[PDB]
Amino acid sequence: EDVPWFPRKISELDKCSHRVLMYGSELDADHPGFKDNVYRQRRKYFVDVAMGYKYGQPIPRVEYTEEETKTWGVVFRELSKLYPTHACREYLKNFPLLTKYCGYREDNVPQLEDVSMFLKERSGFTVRPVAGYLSPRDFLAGLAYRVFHCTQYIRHGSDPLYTPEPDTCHELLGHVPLLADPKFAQFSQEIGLASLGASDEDVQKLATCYFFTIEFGLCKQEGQLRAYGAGLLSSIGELKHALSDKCVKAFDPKTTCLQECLITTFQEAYFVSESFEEAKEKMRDFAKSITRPFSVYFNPYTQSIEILKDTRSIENVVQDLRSDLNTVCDALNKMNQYLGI
Amino acid sequence: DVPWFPRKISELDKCSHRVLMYELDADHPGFKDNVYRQRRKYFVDVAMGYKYGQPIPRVEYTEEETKTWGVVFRELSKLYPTHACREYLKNFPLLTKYCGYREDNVPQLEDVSMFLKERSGFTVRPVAGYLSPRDFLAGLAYRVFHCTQYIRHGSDPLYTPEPDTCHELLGHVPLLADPKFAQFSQEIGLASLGASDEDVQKLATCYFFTIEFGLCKGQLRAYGAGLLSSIGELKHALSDAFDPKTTCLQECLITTFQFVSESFEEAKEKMRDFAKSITRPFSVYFNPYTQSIEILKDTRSIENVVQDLRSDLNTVCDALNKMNQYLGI
Amino acid sequence: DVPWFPRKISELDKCSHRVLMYELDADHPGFKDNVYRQRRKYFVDVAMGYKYGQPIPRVEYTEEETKTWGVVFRELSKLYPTHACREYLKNFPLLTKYCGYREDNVPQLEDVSMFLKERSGFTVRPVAGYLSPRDFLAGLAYRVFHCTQYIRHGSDPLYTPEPDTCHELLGHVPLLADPKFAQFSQEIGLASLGASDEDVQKLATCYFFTIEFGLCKGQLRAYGAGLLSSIGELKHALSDAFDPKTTCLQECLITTFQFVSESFEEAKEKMRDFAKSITRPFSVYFNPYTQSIEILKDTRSIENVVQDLRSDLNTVCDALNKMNQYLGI
Amino acid sequence: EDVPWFPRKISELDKCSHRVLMYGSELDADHPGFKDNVYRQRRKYFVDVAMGYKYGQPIPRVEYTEEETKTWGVVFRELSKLYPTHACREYLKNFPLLTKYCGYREDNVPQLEDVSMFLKERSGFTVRPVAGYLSPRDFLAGLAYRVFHCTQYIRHGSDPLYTPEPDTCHELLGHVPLLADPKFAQFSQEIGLASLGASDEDVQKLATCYFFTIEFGLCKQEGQLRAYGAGLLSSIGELKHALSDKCVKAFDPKTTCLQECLITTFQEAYFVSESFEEAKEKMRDFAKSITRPFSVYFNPYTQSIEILKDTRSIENVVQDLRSDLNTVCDALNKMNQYLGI
Ligand SMILES: CCn1c(=O)[nH]c(=O)c2c1nc(Cc1nc3ccccc3[nH]1)n2Cc1ccccc1
Ligand SMILES: CCn1c(=O)[nH]c(=O)c2c1nc(Cc1nc3ccccc3[nH]1)n2Cc1ccccc1
Ligand SMILES: CCn1c(=O)[nH]c(=O)c2c1nc(Cc1nc3ccccc3[nH]1)n2Cc1ccccc1
Ligand SMILES: CCn1c(=O)[nH]c(=O)c2c1nc(Cc1nc3ccccc3[nH]1)n2Cc1ccccc1
Ligand SMILES: [Fe+3]
Ligand SMILES: [Fe+3]
Ligand SMILES: [Fe+3]
Ligand SMILES: [Fe+3]
Repeated sequence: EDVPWFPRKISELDKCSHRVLMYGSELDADHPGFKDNVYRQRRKYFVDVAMGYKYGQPIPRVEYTEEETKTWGVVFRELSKLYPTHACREYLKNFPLLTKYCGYREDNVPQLEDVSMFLKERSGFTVRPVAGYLSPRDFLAGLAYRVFHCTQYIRHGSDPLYTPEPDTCHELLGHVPLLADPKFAQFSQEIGLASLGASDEDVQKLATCYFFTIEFGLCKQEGQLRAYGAGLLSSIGELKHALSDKCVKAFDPKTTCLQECLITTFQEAYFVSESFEEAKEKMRDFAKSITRPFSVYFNPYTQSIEILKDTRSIENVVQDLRSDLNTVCDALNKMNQYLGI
Repeated sequence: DVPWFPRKISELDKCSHRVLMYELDADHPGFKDNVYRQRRKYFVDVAMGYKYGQPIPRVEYTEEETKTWGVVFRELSKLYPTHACREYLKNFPLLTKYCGYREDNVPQLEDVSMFLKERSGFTVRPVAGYLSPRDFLAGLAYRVFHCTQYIRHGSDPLYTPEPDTCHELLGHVPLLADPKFAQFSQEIGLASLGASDEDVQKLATCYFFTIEFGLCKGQLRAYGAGLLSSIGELKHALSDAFDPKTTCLQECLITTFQFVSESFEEAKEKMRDFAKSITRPFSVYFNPYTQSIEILKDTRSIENVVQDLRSDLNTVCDALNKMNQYLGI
Repeated sequence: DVPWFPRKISELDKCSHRVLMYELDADHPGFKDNVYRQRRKYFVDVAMGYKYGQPIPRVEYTEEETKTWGVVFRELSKLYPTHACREYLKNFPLLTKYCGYREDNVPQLEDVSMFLKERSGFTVRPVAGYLSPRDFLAGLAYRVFHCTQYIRHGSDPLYTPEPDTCHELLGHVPLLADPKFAQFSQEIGLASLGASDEDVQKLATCYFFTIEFGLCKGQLRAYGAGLLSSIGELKHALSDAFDPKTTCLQECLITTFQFVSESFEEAKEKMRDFAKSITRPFSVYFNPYTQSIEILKDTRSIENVVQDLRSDLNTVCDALNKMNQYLGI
Repeated sequence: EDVPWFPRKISELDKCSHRVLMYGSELDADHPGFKDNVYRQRRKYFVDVAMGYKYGQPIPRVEYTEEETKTWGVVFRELSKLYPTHACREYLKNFPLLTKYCGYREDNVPQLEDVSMFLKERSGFTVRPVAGYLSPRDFLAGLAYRVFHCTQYIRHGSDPLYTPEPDTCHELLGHVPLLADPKFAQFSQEIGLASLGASDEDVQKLATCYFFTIEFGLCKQEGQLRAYGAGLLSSIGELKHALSDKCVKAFDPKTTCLQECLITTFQEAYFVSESFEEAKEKMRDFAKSITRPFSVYFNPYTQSIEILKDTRSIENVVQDLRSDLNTVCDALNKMNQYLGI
């Protein structure tokens, strides 16, 4: 096959995790911490911890500094005020659970290891510390395994409200709460699976889709508009605007991928899904249209990718689907058996 | 309302540690050899030590034990090409390649466990002692196999009084690597969850007659783990049908010598049918993502299963499109 | 490449008219009674006349024939509560209510046919004579049952030389009204399509042992159509297992007296399994909307089946939502 | 149940067919045939033929007059010119088949009985002559059984190009060709099934949806815009405009039902579906949202409606779905068996 390589077992994903195109140690010219050498040590320290991680090892716990904690607290405190009225219902349900089990409070910074075990029990997702920016191919590859790569560093203390870069605050307050949702999780994994062995152009179609959904997504819950995009949750200024008076469009994959992603500017438009079950099924049809010589089936038992290119593997799937339907019948039998319905 | 069973993988630790019997009778050679008894408590102590999320420990290489292991390893091998099912013979060379299965070495459960998880999703955990049939089968529901870390006494390699590492590694593990056998075992586990004790024993008899001692066939081969472990019975078994309702009834004989399965897909669906007859207020669906048990007692839980099955069918459609797309077929 | 079989309901007329035997032997009382022979050719002539899309004709009410019918109708009735499966007893009173099934009347196939189409989708068409097992089973694939319009001679009501209206109406029809029995019969039909002759006969033996003469059971009852027709054998049958592969082998005895089916859902899936063993280059899917046969030999045809099955599952989901919505369950 | 009555067997549909709210005999004040008493006899004649039809009878053949035939010919001739370039691909494939089997030519007018047997073999649909306008409830009820009610009369000969009323030309050239499509057929039946036992407001939501899809629908085939709506096919003036320079919107049920249907005026907007399989699945999700105490399953064997309100009927469906999946496996087995794939 002439197709692009993609990890076919969970252990192979480490290759993706470590292909860092730009390390966190590398600060851009206009960055606030660019002349702060105390800050740089921390960035280098976090990069090193991430580089040391390999599959099968517990996610390392790190002790945050006091100013970092205050920085986290400031972000945590300000965003909390806007969540009751700007966050989606899925976000609201999960967030208190995080306070109880992951130490999600103003004076404490959660550990990825805590969050990972929390996520694995509730939605099957896990987190990995990432040393820096990855190729969209390698990043989305992680999603196929329900693995989210997280930055472990804190934004510069100079201005807590603003960040030009993803940080642990963005990871913890923006992404994690909604990753816990089983339906949101399936939706995320669909984007990942779609990328596997796809062309670069298709990958970046998916990357754009991810950007306007996971990063900046709005969903209508109970007849009202709420935000579920992680970027929106992290940014107070943008979050206000997203749900404010004045441009929203329905989430359609084919239409959405065309748009351009802006880092500095408030986004041109914000897309909407009635539900994550809708987004997952609008993704799984889009995934069919993606060009590749095979389809992919995810085996959660062996944590590997099955390639569906012959009738043998396909029937095997169908046979499985038959047995599972038999279990559905059992449940319906028992339900009639015990409730007379 | 119903007998408690673990609903998360982490809750399974409760099952592993409920050991009815840890303790050797007069017949066993253990009291006779004081040195042997000292080691056994250590292996028992380690099993008690084990907690979920902890890598399986690696034992000290003792050549006397290691020498004993070698005898069993070599002797059983001559028999396998002649008496074992293809699935065994597929997996055994791989065990030699990756889990350091060799005559002079004893495999460490951590190696074996990581091997199984990649191939069929099974993992093994060391068990302190004999478990209730309820708790043992509960592990199977999670594709967790409990193993005995300790090795039999050196006095007689051929004869074994109780299950040992040689039995678990040479009898069970090669078959636990087969995805369909794995699905078959889990069905027995799942069926037991929240069942009446008697239903559980019925299942234990089924398990005994298939997983521990069992045959499949256009030739006849042995797939029973106890058969793989025992040289004499294995010959007898091939020397001069599987229906669960009928099979559960027959008695289990510990010392005296005592079914045919076409394939494991058969044994998995003739098991899943048996599950319906089992008395409980719910059906069970296993969630491999969260490694937990879903209880199907309402329409809400049932629908999400069905919806999931819908999506999986769309993937089947995608595969068929692409197949036509590239081969015109 | 494979033996031709009708792929549309309209093509089935070719099958109906391929009559090997229309013609009475010396043993039959027909030559002896010249009057009886005159009527029979007329019924044979009408069957030949029948074309698809034409309402079944209604015969002249002849009291001699009608009187003969009455004897069979009343005599068999005493036996049925004692010897017939519940499905028969469900349908028979309805036949009395809607198809003018009474002691003094002979039902007209058009009435019977319209009754069956509402309840199980089956229809009946008059057949001129004995058909090839291939063509007869082809009708079953379309849920079309071929019937003999003519009635047995008045000399002896109890004894029947060849199938007649009494046999078709009192033996077959009450069971053709049951949706699951209907699905079961169609499976036999579908399996035969494009099969080798020998596979076809194997199926004919299966059909003979189930549809014509067959029993189901926590009590034992007769569901065979020939059994319902014959007073003596019916008693014998209940007096002092169904596996298709095993069952096809046993010989069919015309004069001498010669399986148990739990339910028809069983007999339908133990039939559909037998279909896989049958040798052909395709599988068959029946399209009830266009009343035609789909041939599954490519991914295109297979996918559309799967997609359809996806939509049907969404309906299942809708039902479950509403069920929770209204009952909180 | 307090729910509105709907036919539960195919024979019960006759009640729906004969509830005519306005007969064809009744001509409106501005109608072109309003003072033509030769025309009125024909309208009354067609109404009478329709009233005489009952289930199980062959659809009566009628002999058309010469001026009617010329009128049909004129419509047939002019519309043929715009089909190669305005019609959808599904329309184009079917139309020649109609010429060969249903006598679809300029000098002949097709008989409903011919068309019905044609449709029944290819997509399971049948036609019924209808005496006049039906309630949207009763009309859609027919679709649930894949039965389309057709007018059998010809528009006034005064002006063949224009008609304020549905006529046999509209039925034959607008509706029938696309009804033959198996996928379009399933789509139509979904609208029908959805209406069964629904509220009046829901019914007219569906009626609006039907209007903007079946009557005035545009579909994108092979990257180009084509018309599949029956109204568009019948009307040359509108058909030109529908695909012309200048307003099109994507077909969404929830959005579409809100719009108003105009008889005289060119429609405000025209909706689009990528395919009929898309429209069917966008309908079947909309059908879930429709309020009723049950779901409906269509039994094509007995031509009746199953009510799914308990676990017994639902399992029975699931069991059926299991067996059909077994057949899928057989096909895949045989395919590997014979082709090694
Ligand atoms: C699909 C796009 N995309 C990609 O192609 N590759 C990524 O590595 C990536 C990513 N997206 C995010 C996470 C992320 N969150 C954001 C919030 C606001 C703006 C950009 C963001 N990127 N990452 C992780 C990341 C990003 C920058 C620095 C460290 C880690
Ligand atoms: C279903 C019966 N059954 C049970 O109810 N509970 C168990 O704990 C169990 C078991 N079966 C086996 C393992 C096993 N392998 C055997 C081989 C031959 C004979 C008996 C065997 N039991 N075990 C594990 C075990 C058994 C004895 C001592 C330590 C561990
Ligand atoms: C599968 C065997 N088989 C076949 O191969 N071809 C048939 O045409 C056929 C048939 N079986 C039956 C009907 C039938 N009912 C019976 C009852 C008792 C004994 C034999 C019977 N055949 N028929 C119909 C028939 C039989 C004889 C005279 C006229 C019509
Ligand atoms: C769902 C709307 N709708 C309804 O509620 N009831 C209907 O009876 C109906 C209908 N729609 C059509 C058929 C039809 N084709 C049209 C083309 C252009 C304008 C109106 C049209 N109605 N009919 C059939 C009909 C319409 C008018 C006169 C005779 C027969
Ligand atoms: Fe992000
Ligand atoms: Fe064992
Ligand atoms: Fe018969
Ligand atoms: Fe119309």
